[PDB]
Amino acid sequence: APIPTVEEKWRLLPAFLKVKGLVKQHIDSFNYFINVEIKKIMKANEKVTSDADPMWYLKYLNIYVGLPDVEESFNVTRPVSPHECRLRDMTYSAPITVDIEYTRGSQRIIRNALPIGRMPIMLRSSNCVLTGKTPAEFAKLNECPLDPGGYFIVKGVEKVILIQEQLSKNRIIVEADRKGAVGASVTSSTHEKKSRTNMAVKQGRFYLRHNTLSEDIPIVIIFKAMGVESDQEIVQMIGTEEHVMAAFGPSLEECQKAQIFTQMQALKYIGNKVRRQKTKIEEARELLASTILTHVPVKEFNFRAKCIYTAVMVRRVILAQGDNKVDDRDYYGNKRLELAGQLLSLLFEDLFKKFNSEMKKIADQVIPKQRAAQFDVVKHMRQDQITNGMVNAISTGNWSLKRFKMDRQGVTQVLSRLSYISALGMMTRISSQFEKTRKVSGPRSLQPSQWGMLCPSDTPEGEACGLVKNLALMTHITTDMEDGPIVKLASNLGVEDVNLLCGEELSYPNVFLVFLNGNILGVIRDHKKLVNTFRLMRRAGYINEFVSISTNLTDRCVYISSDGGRLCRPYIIVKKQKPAVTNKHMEELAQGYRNFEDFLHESLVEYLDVNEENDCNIALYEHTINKDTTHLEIEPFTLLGVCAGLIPYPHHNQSPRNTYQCAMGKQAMGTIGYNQRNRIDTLMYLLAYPQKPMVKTKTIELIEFEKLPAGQNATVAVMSYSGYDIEDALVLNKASLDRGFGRCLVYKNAKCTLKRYTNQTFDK
Amino acid sequence: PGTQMTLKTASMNITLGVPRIKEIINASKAISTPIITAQLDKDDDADYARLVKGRIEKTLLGEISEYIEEVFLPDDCFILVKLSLERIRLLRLEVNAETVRYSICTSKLRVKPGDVAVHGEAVVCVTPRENSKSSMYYVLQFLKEDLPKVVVQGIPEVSRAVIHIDEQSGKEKYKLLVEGDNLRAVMATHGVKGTRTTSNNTYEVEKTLGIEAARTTIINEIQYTMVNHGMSIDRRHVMLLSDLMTYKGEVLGITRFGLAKMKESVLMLASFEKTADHLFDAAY
Amino acid sequence: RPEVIQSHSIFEQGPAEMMKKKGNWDKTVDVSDMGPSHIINIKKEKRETDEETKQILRMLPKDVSVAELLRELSLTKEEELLFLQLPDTLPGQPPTQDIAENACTLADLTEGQVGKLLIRKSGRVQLLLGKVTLDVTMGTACSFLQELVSVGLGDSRTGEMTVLGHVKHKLVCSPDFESLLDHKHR
Amino acid sequence: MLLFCPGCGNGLIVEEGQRCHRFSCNTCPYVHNITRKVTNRKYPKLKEVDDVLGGAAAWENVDSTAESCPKCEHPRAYFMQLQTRSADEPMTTFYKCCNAQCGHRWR
Amino acid sequence: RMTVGKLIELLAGKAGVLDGRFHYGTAFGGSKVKDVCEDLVRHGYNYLGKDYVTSGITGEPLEAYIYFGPVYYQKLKHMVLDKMHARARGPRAVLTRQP
Amino acid sequence: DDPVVQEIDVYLAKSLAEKLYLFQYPVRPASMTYDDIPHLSAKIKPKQQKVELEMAIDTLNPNYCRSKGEQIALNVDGACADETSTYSSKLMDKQTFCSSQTTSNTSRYAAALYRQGELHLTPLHGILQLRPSFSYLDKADAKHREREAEQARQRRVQSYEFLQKKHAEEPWVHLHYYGLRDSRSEHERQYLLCPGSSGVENTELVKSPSEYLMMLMPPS
Amino acid sequence: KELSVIRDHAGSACLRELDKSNSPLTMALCGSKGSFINISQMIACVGQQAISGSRVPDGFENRSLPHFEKHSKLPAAKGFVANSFYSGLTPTEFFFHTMAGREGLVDTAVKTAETGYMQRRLVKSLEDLCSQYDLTVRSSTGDIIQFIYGGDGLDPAAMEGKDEPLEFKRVLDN
Amino acid sequence: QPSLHKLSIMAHLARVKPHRTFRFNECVCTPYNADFDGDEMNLHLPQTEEAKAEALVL
Ligand SMILES: [Mg+2]
Ligand SMILES: [Zn+2]
Ligand SMILES: [Zn+2]
Repeated sequence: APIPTVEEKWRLLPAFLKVKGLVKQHIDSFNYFINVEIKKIMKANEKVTSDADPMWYLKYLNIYVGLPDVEESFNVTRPVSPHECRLRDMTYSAPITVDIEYTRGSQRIIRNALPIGRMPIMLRSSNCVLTGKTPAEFAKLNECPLDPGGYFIVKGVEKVILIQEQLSKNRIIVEADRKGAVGASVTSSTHEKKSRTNMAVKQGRFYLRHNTLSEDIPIVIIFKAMGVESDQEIVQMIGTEEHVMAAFGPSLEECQKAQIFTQMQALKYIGNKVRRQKTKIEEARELLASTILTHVPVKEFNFRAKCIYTAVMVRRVILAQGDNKVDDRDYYGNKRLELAGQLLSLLFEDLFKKFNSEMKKIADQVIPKQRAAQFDVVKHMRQDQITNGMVNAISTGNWSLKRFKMDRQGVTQVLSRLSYISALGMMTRISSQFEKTRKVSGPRSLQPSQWGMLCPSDTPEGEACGLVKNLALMTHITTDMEDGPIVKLASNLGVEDVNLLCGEELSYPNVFLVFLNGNILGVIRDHKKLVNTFRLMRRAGYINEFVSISTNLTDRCVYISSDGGRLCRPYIIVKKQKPAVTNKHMEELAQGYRNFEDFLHESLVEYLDVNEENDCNIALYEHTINKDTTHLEIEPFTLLGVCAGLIPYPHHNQSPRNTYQCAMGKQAMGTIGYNQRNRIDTLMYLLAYPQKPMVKTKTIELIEFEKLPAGQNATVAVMSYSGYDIEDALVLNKASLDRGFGRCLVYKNAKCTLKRYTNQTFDK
Repeated sequence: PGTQMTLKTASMNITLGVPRIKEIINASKAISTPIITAQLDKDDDADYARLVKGRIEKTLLGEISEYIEEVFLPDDCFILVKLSLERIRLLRLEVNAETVRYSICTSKLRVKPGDVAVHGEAVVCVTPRENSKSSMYYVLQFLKEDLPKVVVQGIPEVSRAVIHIDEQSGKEKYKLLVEGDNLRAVMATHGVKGTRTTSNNTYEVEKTLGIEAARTTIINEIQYTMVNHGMSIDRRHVMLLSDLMTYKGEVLGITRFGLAKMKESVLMLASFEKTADHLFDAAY
Repeated sequence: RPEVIQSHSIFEQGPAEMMKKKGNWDKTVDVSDMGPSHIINIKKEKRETDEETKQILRMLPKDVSVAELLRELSLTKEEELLFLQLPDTLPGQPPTQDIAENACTLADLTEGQVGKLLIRKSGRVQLLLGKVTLDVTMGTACSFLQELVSVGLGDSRTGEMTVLGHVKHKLVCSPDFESLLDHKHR
Repeated sequence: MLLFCPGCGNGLIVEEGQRCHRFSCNTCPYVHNITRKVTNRKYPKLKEVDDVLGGAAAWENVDSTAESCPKCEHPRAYFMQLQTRSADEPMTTFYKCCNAQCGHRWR
Repeated sequence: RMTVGKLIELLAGKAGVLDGRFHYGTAFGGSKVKDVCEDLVRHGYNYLGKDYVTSGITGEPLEAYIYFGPVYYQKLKHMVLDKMHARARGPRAVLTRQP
Repeated sequence: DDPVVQEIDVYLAKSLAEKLYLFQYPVRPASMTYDDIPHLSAKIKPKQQKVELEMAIDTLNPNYCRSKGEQIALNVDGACADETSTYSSKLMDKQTFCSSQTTSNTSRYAAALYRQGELHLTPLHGILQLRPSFSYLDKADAKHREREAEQARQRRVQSYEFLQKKHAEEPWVHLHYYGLRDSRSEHERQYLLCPGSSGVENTELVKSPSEYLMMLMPPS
Repeated sequence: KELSVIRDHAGSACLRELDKSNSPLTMALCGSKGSFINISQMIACVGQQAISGSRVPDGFENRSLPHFEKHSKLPAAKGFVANSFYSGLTPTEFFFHTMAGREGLVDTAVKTAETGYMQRRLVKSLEDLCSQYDLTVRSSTGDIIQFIYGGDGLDPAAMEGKDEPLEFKRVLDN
Repeated sequence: QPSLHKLSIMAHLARVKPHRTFRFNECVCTPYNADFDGDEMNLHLPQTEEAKAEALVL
């Protein structure tokens, strides 16, 4: 008997596109920025203190962004549309108002709105003038209803912050060395530090390397430096099997060659190795508790939780040299996508700290010197620093932050307006990390981990084939979570603490670690109970539904990830060979008694991450479900992207032809939008008589390509004619060309500025 | 024809295509996957094949020793190694305990011939001495892991070998593909016909059989790589390329160092790399 | 060193190798029955797996909760010390302890009977601590020494330190989230 | 093998005393006189014999009154037992028959 | 190139203009060939799109049938009037006197 | 299924509620107890618990090397000072254990003296790891090094020197050790029992399953 | 081997039932554009999709996609396609085919920086060589590379035979 | 433009024609590896009679 199919299961996709995916990724990141992260940066820098003349301070109370404005010549302001900002070649910005509390002799002096700078507002975000409006009210603003939004406007050009792809920080990566060695490393990044530690086996003895230390030091010296001195506890934390000890032997035999037996002696040994930026012991103790493996916390200089972590690193090196199961940089569970919010956070943080430092410098110069009368800092808020910083970093494309050592170039691109699909396609690119170093042919290939997260067909052809990729139709990038209740749920579920044991329990066959974004929460027996109970607490809504949990049965670690920037994707839950979505549910969706979030909370749809779908068994169609299924694919045509959605019958072609079509579909002359006659752009191609396609995909109906199309239905004979059509050439018709086929208008621009000089003389 | 090669292709993986032509004309001393094709005189039986195969393939002491043990006695401490002479008899080797005595004392921590005994026909003890150079008398742990990694029989540079068979109906003979980079040793073992064996690595043939055999090796190897991809080059072109590399007695590259030895020029090399040091030294 | 080593077709006898190997190390100088030569049987060196400490001698599977309590009840009538981890909040009120729905530890409970440990059929061990049923599972089994000591500071500057016994096993108590959610779904 | 001091848990080294060889700590007085034979066996992995026995090898395990092979019911077959890994493995039994107009491989 | 999707797009568009529908060419689904064959045969065209076609040059009919149908062509931006370029002699650089 | 066996009542005791600790030795197996070794001194601080023990090792046993013991005793202390010393005699007799604290809150761990069908809980006041200390080599190198030869806002709470100074101010407490074999351990072991009836209904632990799931999982 | 037998027998079955005056068959017989592999691949059965000369490597933990059981080595689960281009690929087969196609695309992207640098080195090394009037090939300084060009002294651009200057049987029939 | 072998540059005898594209015979597509899909090809007009003659003969 055939399993009965839910035939209207397709509707879960247009209901999904109302909320998430299809440039709403950028908008939900920028809303997160201007609603929590600017307050968090203000909380991290809430009080400045001048060095000379203390007990005088500036205290920021709260910060705001508000609606966009414009500054004019006669000190008059008026709210603005985006289209006026496109025409007049200005930047569509809103002023940052912050309320301060400070001292002028009188100890409590307050203000409620002190404007310090202008944030560029991304279109259709929470502060933009466009959102929530009806298609009758976009006419009075001269803005297209189908213009996707998510691009800034700075100095009249439309700029898009591209989705940057990174390697996931704070995670143990076992890689091969150039000369045949196998070493591990973790780029330990928190908000206050980024540094890469290592682990090298260059003689059969485990050396640790770091940018701080002048020379690599052996690992057992470091274990003795971190408050565990007995060699038995070290080898217990490493492992109790025979060949682990046999591989670790010459590292023990090194530490008995020198006289390192006491923690003070080991810290003295390290204190000679430190590059000097109490000199011996404190510069090694603060180095261990602040810079080597900095993503692991030290409470009261209790180094136990860092000893366990570096023992896990050395155990993975030893078990990796036995059988070469190294990890790869290309698995997309280990990637994280950095959206527009997580670059504007860094930019605003660096600019705000330079603002506070410049203000503290001016305050330190002017207080002890000029006059006994207490000045105010309100006369010293030069807004040009914040405004020029934000605008130059968006409009130029380089993010040189010396605080964070980030020197990325070419983040922003001018939004290409050749057609509608060009705009909608550049709003979903993912620029890769390497950015054309050399032809490595490792990350350029299509890995199978990109199933349903990224587009298999759409990639550029040329020098960048495979680096620039495009998001799929039905994906979602997570934001940062609160990190709170995951720990409290994990502690109640039988996770014993790591401090209540020696390392011998780490090498048992029944004991799995748990991690949380790279930090050990403890150990656990019966991991299946933990994973299933945690998933049933996720589906009921007590945990935020993007928290994924997976199990690595080889390395014996149960990951629980909660950081933001990783790719999730909805599925239909299958419980004992039946789908959880019944026809009554899709009928209630088609009538309007429920929406997609109510599918999330009734345990019908859940978001798998890439790491979590490593363990799930996904069935594509209903007739593939067997006894070991957990999730059902919602719609399999959402495997392909947006630009591959133009193709009719793409599963009949040879796959290079789909990539050539994904390149050529961004260049098709069409119609930009309904505002295309009020719009002065640099180079705009229109088609005189566009037509909607005769064989259309469902993607065309979703992204509304049939409302403003690009191309004309042509009566095509397929025959050989007159030999002028040899290598891909095609013969047209003269009468069709005369009656209007392929007629196209080309609009160009010519601008002239008439500036007033510093002298009172003007161009004329 | 490098543009027409799509890097297209049961064991012995060889690099073909553009990287093989690049490895040939660079004339580097060590190439990835060298393969020595050896010929056997008595090409009839696999029993004759596996004898010389064991004579040239590297076999480790741990691969024949059934157990290697550290024994502590009250009067002495030593490392007893019992050889599995059944597996020696089946692998058809010319080794016994006295051969394992001689293979040890070859560059291992300055051990002495008196330090090794030959107690049985199957057992060997190794009594360690103090190293007296940044080590402890408990160096038995170094010897307990290092001693299975010593080689008692075979060529020290050959990683592995494989028997290869022919297909024609009139005959059946066994050639011996050897993945190693010491041609002089493979040519000199008993049972391998040294007058008909070749290589891939041109520098080894230069070191062993002369410059003119290096010229012939470069010709045959470029034309082999070109024929495997279906492209055809007339033999005069690769002949002139091979004569350009070996007209100064030594195989030279097409890299900047060999081009510096062929071309005397200054501005030619200054166009290539090395910002201003060539110009200021040539002025000097 | 003579390099040209000679070999022969003859097959080595198995026992001849066995008895040569035997004669190479079965020799013993144990005749010195003296103080220095003697050795203390309760202070042997520690082989690394702590369950497997005995390398020299005079000549394991994992238990479950019902098996542990079955041994401790029927197999021996001797009392035994366990060490159990509880969840962070117990389903109770602090009685007149000046409150806000905080944690309710054992330090806010009174003496007396506080619950009933129900061992069900076939391995399932529940800790009925009221209306709600906690679940009991065997934790990570320690093998090193755990001493259960008492410290009583009866005088201001000096006091009594007393060991009550050795702790062998560990329990873990964890809530039943499946039952707590199947009472009222969300 | 690593052995550790019951007192301080540093790694022991072997040295020689006035009556015996001793395990001794480097950092505390603990010493342990080696009174009797103590050993530690590695048992490494031997070579694969699958292609070594194929093709009329020098086998010898055949004996008088040996069983006939089960298919042909003739004693025209060799049989052998070998360890495939280290000598702690229980020896496996295998046999191959080679007769006129009859080639087979069995276990 | 094995673009059989163009051969099905042509057929399904031809079967769509004859009775006012839009057929779907959705990935991993969409309207099959067996439906649009019957939709063409209901209107009097061939069930495979090939048509009897008369040559305009000679007036005589053609030996093989010809495959007509409406395919969605789209004009790309690379036009020859923007790419045709020539230089006889003109402006040179000031520093290196070359064009 | 029905709970056919072992309806074990779980009782709660509070007499040793502030006294009971749990020591664990990370480097010593289960068979090698400390029931025979004589204990010399026990040092403790009640707040910021940091227990330090000293255990005596005998000398006339064969496992003691006097040729090294004389040398290490000469290395640590002075040759003829004998006023203040880490060792009374001329040989290394004492062995010092120093602790490190595992967790801050120990409210969620409780010992369970199981008896003939009944179970007695008792809350723990602390869990400590006792490791053997290597302070004597540092005192030896100290004796060797003495034998050879309107301010800005600061942060002392997050440094090492102030933390050692803050822990040094609490005075030590000396303790009389009592072994397992002594009668006093059997005398104080009955303080883990609680005098109570067989069946008494609890007036506490009355909160419903829904209140418990709401209680451990609070709304954000 | 068994999957190559499936593809080759499906090709030898699809070619036998085509009529003559079939357009892909005529374009493959005259060799103008295409081959029999393409006709078999878009009528009968698209073959094994081989990435770097092997089947699809596991991109997850011991499986290629989540849509298959762990540690399976079935034909459908490691890259083999059963459908033609006529009946259309299923989604897993489509993704494996795209994995096999992006290798060709990325090889064509590598090819320029892979081959142009080699040719630039060969040009800078070889460009001085010239064939003198006494039929020697001398370098820039005048040292002899070859005494006669290629042994015979003949141009590769004028070879009527297989690397030989004539083919006598054809000239005699002429 | 990507000049692989020496027949990526040859000399033709020009003829002028009205439309705006370089139009050569399709039998010459194999030396250039041209494909008529928007490909561009450069033109070079020699300015000296010796350059004309060497182009025309060689
Ligand atoms: Mg082209
Ligand atoms: Zn010791
Ligand atoms: Zn037989």
